[PDB]
Amino acid sequence: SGTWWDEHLSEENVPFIKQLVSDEDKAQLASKLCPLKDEPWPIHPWEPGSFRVGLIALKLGMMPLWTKDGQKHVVTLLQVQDCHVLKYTSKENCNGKMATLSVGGKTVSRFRKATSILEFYRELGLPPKQ
Amino acid sequence: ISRKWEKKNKIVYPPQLPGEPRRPAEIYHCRRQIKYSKDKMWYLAKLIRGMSIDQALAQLEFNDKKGAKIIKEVLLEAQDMAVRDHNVEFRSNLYIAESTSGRGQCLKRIRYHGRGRFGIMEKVYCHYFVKLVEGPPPPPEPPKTAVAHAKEYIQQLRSRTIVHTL
Amino acid sequence: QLSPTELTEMRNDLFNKEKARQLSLTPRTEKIEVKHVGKTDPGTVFVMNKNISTPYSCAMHLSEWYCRKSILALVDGQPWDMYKPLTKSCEIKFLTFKDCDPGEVNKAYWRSCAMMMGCVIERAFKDEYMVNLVRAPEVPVISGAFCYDVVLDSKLDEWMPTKENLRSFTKDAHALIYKDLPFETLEVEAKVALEIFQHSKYKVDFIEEKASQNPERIVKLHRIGDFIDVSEGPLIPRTSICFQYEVSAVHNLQPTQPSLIRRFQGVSLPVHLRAHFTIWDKLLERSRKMVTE
Amino acid sequence: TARGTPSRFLASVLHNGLGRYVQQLQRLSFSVSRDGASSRGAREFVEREVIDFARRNPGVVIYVNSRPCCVPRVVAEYLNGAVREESIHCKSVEEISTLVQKLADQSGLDVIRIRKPFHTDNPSIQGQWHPFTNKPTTFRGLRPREVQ
Amino acid sequence: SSFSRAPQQWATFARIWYLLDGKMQPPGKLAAMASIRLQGLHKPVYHALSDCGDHVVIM
Amino acid sequence: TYSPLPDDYNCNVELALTSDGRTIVCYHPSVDIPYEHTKPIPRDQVLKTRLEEKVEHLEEGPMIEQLSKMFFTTKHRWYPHGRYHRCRKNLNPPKDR
Amino acid sequence: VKKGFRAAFRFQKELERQRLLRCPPPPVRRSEKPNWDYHAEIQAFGHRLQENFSLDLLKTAFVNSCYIKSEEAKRQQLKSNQELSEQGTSFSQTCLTQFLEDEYPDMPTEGIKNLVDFLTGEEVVCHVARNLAVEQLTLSEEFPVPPAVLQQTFFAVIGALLQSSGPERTALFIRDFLITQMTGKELFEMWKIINPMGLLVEELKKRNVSAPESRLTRQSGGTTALPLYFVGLYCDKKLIAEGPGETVLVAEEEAARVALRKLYGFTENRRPWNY
Repeated sequence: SGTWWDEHLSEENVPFIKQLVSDEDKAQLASKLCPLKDEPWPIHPWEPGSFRVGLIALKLGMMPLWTKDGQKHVVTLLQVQDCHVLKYTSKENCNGKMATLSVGGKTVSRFRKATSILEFYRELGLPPKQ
Repeated sequence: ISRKWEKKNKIVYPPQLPGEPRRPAEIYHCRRQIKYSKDKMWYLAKLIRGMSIDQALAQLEFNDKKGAKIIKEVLLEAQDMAVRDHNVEFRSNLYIAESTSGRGQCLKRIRYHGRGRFGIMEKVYCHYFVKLVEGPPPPPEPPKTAVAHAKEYIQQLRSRTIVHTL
Repeated sequence: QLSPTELTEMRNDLFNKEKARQLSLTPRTEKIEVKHVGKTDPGTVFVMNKNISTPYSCAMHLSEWYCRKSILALVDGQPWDMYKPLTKSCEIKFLTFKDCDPGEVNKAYWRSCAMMMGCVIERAFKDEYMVNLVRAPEVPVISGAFCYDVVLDSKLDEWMPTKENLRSFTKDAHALIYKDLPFETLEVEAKVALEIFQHSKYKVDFIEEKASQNPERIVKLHRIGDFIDVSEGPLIPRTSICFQYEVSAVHNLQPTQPSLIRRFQGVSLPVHLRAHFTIWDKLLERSRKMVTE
Repeated sequence: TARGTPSRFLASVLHNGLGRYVQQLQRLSFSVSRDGASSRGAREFVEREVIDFARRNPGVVIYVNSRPCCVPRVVAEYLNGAVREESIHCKSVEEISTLVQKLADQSGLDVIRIRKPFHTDNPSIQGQWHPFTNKPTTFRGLRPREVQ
Repeated sequence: SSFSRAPQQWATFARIWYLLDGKMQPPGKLAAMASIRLQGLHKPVYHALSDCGDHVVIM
Repeated sequence: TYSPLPDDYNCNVELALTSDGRTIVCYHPSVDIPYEHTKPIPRDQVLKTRLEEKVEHLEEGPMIEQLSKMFFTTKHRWYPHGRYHRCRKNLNPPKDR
Repeated sequence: VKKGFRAAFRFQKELERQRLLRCPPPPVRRSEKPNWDYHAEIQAFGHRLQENFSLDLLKTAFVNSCYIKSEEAKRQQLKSNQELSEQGTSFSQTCLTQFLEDEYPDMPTEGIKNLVDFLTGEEVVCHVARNLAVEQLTLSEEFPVPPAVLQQTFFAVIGALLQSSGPERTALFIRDFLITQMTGKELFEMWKIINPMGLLVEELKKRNVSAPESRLTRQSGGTTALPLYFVGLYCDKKLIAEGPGETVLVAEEEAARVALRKLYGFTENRRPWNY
């Protein structure tokens, strides 16, 4: 029989569980805010022919913007909600000529993610990304 | 027409020796001349094949078909005759072994088309047959494993012979 | 000294001979009347067989839903095992996990899970070392974990189990759950329980105190397969009721002398009340925390 | 048709003819009628040829049943439990003699398609071919391009 | 050979892993001998329904 | 010093003709595998050595591709067959030697 | 309604044979089957076996004790098999052991005994009796005849032949109707063993041969799921056996069996039996 997270929960226990998981997620973001103080990987200078990582942003909207010759350009606002580099794959491991980096975006519900997903993010110490 | 399902219910067996398995009870029931299509009734019967009696009753109670209601009535009266006449101990200890729908006696009516054209409508009827067997429902057949697939491949390879020679 | 195998089949033989003795004490069939007085299907009369029939047999008369959801039975207001034979013409009432007051069902569940963990420990530690089972403390549900007290070897007086060892305990418990054994019950004489558990002084003391608290010196024994234990009360029908099971932690008790008593703590949840992954992890952490009685 | 009929391999009953030959015909039952024009040939056969056949085959029991019937028949029972019912309706005495002799020389095995018109139990004497027949060995059994 | 029936059958119908080299060889000749070995036409026990092919490793 | 075929894989074959020239006599004793040509034969402290019984259930695609990689076949051998072919199959085949 | 009778009669016969194929009758003995005459069947049994049986001895060889017990029971509502059965069984053991150890002098007593028990076993003797129609002439209680009853009846027939014709003639009979069963089979198909390597090292020790060494003569695959191993058993750097297998251990076991075969004289290319 199918079950969801709050099926066998009482009226007293539903807001407690919600508050508890919200506080845990905010605590995990607060823990992950200091990578350089924690332990950086070797930071290398930019060499020509290199390729850096991108990000995942939420498309927020559109806005006018005028340039100094008095010309209008319409811009798109993309909001970086929470980007997190989550996994690194070496050139030998991946079937490709270049290494890969996985980046995760918008924070979603552990109750609505799958189990292997939840174990992966539990090992990473981050809430799941959309 | 033929009523061998009812005669199957009226079949009798010799008395049992005290040292052999208990021969679980079999109950045959049918409803004839149901104003419903045998194909749709087949869909309902193929739904309730191999289920427990209570599982079948739940599924038919929350299905949305006239055939589902009719089959639910037939299943209830088959359970009643089971533990009223055939010495079934518990009314929940039954499962559906056979469940199928057959064609009934239909009627030919005219369907008026355009021009002077016409068609023949068929007032379709159907039968429903059910067989209830005492005992827990049999376990579903487990899916074939990779070990079993490798085993059958090796058995073919070891069953190979040198053909068209001595 | 008897090997673990041979103490196992002698206990099984004694249990089987006592059960056969009770069944021979009730040789002829006798009809008792059971008045189902539950809120649902009210005023239903069964005419059960005396000392053969079960509340599971009554539930099987009623419907499959009552079999799958009924965890305990109230026989004249007392908690009754689902596979325990009925003796007297009484009134019955089936208790599930999702009632208004499931406290007795909870107590039976937590006692069953403790006895399963004790079986796992006893058949998990090695032949060259020595295992003895003290008791399962009647710990409340609110604490978060089931406790079994085990006296281990002086060679392992310094030894602490690791995470893979705890996961091996959990895998053995899940193997028991998959094997799906019924919880067989026997109301037995204190003498008979004494020769069953004669090679365990702690079991002798426990049997003696249960015989002291009741007037007729009748104690309760329960069996899943080959493991036999003395219980504080009624149990759930089958190990397959348990869905989420984990042997969380192992601790030492404070008095190391005269002997080292190790409290094994685990946490479990039935199929009808299965929790999510995150909620289950939080329950795991609380079960890993210390539980004191 | 081979695909539409059963099949079998060449065989004997009990390794027949190895030590000694055992006639596989065991019983012949002749249903013949006294008054049947269809049974006239079998009447002549019972009159003249069945005595000599019974003398030539002492291992076969021959029953003759003279009863009112329209189709005279012969039922040949063979030692491996085989039964062959054949109509001798409107056959002359020499046709019946040919048929009864043919039944005597049959075995009880089915007259179906016989695959492989020979059957040996020891097909090879020098050893059946495996790939490593006619392949030379190598110093220390080395595989190709083994670095040792 | 005096083998038992199952080991004898296994020995007869087992597969062989042949090795073949390129290195200035014509691919058509390579392909002809590789095709014979892949079909199993080099075996006297060959039949098209007997699945008597062998592995060929061309480098 | 002449041999029609190399004499080191199956048998030492010697051909001969009888004095009348009417029949050909072949002598072929088997060759034996040399010893030097052979190869020598190939060769938790506190709990049980618990038997490592995991059987992961692969869905049909991964299971068939694993079987195909194992046995060097295609997927079509491993995909199932219908009831028509399953009941057409002869379950008591004839058996010679 | 079409006129006529022939088509309707033919369809009646068609319906009868279809009903028989749908609901088969229980098996009934050839005695209760219609055409039957016991004395004629006994005489034809002797004549088709080409043996000069004694008639009373053959009838007493076919009469069993269970048939005796059933027929007094029917009387309330003579000589049994036992002496003839024991004579035939004892002569079968002695004579078969004599043929086997004269044709194969190198088998030890355990192997000769196991071959004799295979030839006088239940399956072989019941197969021979069924295809010689001892069952049709057997007077017993139940049909089909139980295999112990059929084996006892067959050996009673052997004892009757021994009493009537003589040891050489019934030796020829045993030679035919049992060595023909031994014909197409393998030594370890008839005599089951457990540890061929242990038997081989015991034989080599008792005939003063150094212990065999297993070596990998030939190998194909090895990492795949269908490997091929030829393991050779060597003694004093000299090959005595070779065997194939899918794994190394089963190849070594097969090589041990081949060594036992060669040492015992049961090789596939051995000299066939002289008839």
